[PDB]
Amino acid sequence: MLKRVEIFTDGSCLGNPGPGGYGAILRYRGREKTFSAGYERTTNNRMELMAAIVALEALKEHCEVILSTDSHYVRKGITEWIHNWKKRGWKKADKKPVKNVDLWKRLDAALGRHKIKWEWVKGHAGHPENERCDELARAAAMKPKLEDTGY
Repeated sequence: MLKRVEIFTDGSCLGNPGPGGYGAILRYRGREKTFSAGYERTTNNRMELMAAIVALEALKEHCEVILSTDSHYVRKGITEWIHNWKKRGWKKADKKPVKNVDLWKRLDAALGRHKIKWEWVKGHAGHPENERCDELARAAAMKPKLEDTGY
C-alpha cells in the first residue's frame, strides 16, 4: 500500500508583478506540514506554479498524491497545454516560447515521480486548506528572502 498524501497549494503577489510568495500544505496520517517562501519580484502565475512544484519536490519517495488547487493556470497547463507544448519542443502554436517554461518543466518532472489525482477547486470558499495556503503566501510575500531568477 503506497503512501497517500494530500497537497494543497496557492500563491500570488501582494501586487502583480512584484513581491510574491507561495503556500502549500502536505498532510499525511492526520499530520500537516507548512511550506512557504517569498520572492522580491515575480508574478501570480509563477507563484501558482511554484507552490505545486515545491510541495511535490518535498516528497522523498513515490507516493499517491491528491493535489488540490484553484489555479486556473495550473489546471489548463496540466489538462491541455503541457501535452501540446512538449510535442513542439516547448513552443506554442504561434511559434512563440512557452512562458515560465523553467517552472513548467520542473513541475512536469515532479509529477512523473508520483501517482497524482488532481482536484481542481473553485476557490477558497469550502476549501480551508487552500485559503490557508493563500495566507502563508501573503506572509512570505510581505518579507521575501528569495529571488525569482527565472522571472
